[PDB]
Amino acid sequence: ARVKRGVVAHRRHKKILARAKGYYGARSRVYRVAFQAVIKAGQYAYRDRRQKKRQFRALWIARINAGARQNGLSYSRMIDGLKKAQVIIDRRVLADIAMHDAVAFAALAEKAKGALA
Amino acid sequence: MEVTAKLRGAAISAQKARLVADLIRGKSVAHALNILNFSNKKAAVLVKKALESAIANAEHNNSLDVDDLKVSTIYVDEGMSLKRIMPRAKGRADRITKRTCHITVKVGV
Amino acid sequence: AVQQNRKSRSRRDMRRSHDALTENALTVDQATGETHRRHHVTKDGFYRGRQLFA
Amino acid sequence: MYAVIQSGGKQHRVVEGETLKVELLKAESGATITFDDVLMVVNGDNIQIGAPVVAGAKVTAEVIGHGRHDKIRIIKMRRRKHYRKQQGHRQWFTELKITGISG
Amino acid sequence: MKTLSAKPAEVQHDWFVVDATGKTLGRLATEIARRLRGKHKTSYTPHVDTGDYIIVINAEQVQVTGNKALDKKYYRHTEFPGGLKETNFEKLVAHKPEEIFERAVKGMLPKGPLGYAMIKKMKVYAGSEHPHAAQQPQVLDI
RNA sequence: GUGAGGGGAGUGAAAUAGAUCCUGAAACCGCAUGCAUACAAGCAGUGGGAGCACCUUCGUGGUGUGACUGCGUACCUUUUG
RNA sequence: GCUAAAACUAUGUGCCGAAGCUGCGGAUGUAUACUUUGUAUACGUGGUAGGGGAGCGUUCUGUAAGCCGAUGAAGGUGUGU
Repeated sequence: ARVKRGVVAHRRHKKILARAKGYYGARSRVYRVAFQAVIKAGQYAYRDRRQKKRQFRALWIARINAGARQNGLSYSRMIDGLKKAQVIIDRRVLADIAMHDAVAFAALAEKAKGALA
Repeated sequence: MEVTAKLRGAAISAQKARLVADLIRGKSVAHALNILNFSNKKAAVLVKKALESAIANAEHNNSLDVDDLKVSTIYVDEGMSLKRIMPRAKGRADRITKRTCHITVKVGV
Repeated sequence: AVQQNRKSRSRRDMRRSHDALTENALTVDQATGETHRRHHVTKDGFYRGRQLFA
Repeated sequence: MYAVIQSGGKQHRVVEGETLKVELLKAESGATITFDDVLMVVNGDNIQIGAPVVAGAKVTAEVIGHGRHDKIRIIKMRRRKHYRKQQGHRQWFTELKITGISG
Repeated sequence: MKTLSAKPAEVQHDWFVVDATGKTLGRLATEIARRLRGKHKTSYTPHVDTGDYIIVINAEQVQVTGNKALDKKYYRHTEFPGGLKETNFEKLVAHKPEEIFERAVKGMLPKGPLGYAMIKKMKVYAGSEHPHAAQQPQVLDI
């Protein structure tokens, strides 16, 4: 019962190459080089799915800080004031408000400094 | 409605022939013929023969006028190679490859 | 001495970037009207209103 | 007007007529869900910032359906150690359409 | 996608003029870098340039503390062997204060194409006059 | 060039079934179309992300391209590493 | 780059900061309870040498004188799922 490998092997190599398309030089043409490229891409994706949350939190904090300093407070003091006032709006929403609506962010800053004092 | 001519099996490297091919690509037939006639390259003779055959095909089989004909397309492809052996010093042997090419030219109004 | 790595097709093409050919200087000779190479006798032996052969 | 709502451990800013995706909810397709824990409601110059929650605010929405997101591939590999692992993933979601906002 | 990034086309750059008489170099440079990068706007995006144009006048009056005026050394190497050249703060401020400010700010700015583009928005002049009246800069105290 | 090689006509169900002639994969090498690219330093990807071209149920859409930006020194074997 | 510091000693308030902890959704091993069922509960789910368990796919024999097929099989090349 002799078995030929051609069809299955070709299908596997073709699938790897198809996943590899868009890379430079031998990475998108040669199976040996392409197979390594796919695995490293997967590893980078696994690490970046975690890094993304940190990066977006840092961006939100920066925008909130800019808005707070326009309204006369630092980011840390505004966060403390909001916590004292018992406001539970998160930083993503606070940053969106800071970017798109200055009056509402000013009202929030007023509330925070009122709680501070 | 391009008219095509193919010269298969010319005994010259495609790298060498493609220089003349690029030199004449996209120009009018009369100017291209003058260039080929006054060039000194070996590939020029073969390209000229292919172009003349294409113009004859367009005139005879398609009832077209040469005055409005330009070199609409042209390209060279590699053909089958011949393998030879070159003796070297101290009994060492090397493999010689003799290359051939196919020339395709299309003329259209 | 020999390469440690095989060169890329892109680098090979970049090296060949200076390989393009050029046209010669062709003009029409007034005596016969046939296209000829500038400053050269025509294929029929005509130049500057003189015929070399018979 | 716009409002801020909580759902699935995250917060969203919404307006009437908007469509959004949230974590898989148990509500049946075509049903209506009401949020009564609004944190903030803005209407022009009228700004209500509920400390825990604005009293009387209500956001009503309809459940269009449920679905799954695009596939993600997980890969783990330890070089020179002869170890490898893979798995796929598709996160469920419920799609909502905001139909009413009341302060 | 509820979080959005600033669009370069929609960005607006405002012009300001700053006087350097009597101020401390580093503490001024920090604020200049902040404004050049655009950290002071709620639309700040790391991959976009949202800063403002900053003109500096009376740059040769900038001050340092301690003995740094004599003991602070600026180096530069020509790639020839033994080609290390040295100068100090007083001579360099006398000759090319623009270089002083350029070094101070480029040190505090990011390193890349965006950093190079951002540093172009700073204009430094040794005198009390600047050629940018057409842009109508406003006085900024920093 | 009474060459080779082609184009038309004709045969055939089929002529990229035309005689190193069933199907005709990959490496490698051409032509054409769209986007990017000549002030910027590194395993070439990954997470974000403006602009452009085409298709559009014009949509919070689809297909190509990817200015700018955070992170990031291949695989196997053998080893304390 | 920094000098009543952006250095050192002592002290207070706040904040940033990990794949640690919490929140939302999903998968799975063991043991209990519901004393049928597969539903809840509790704990657990980094890993080399190595041990245990469960599957995908390929050639051929029976089921097969059956079923699909020139209204197009295998094979090749794209798309969607």
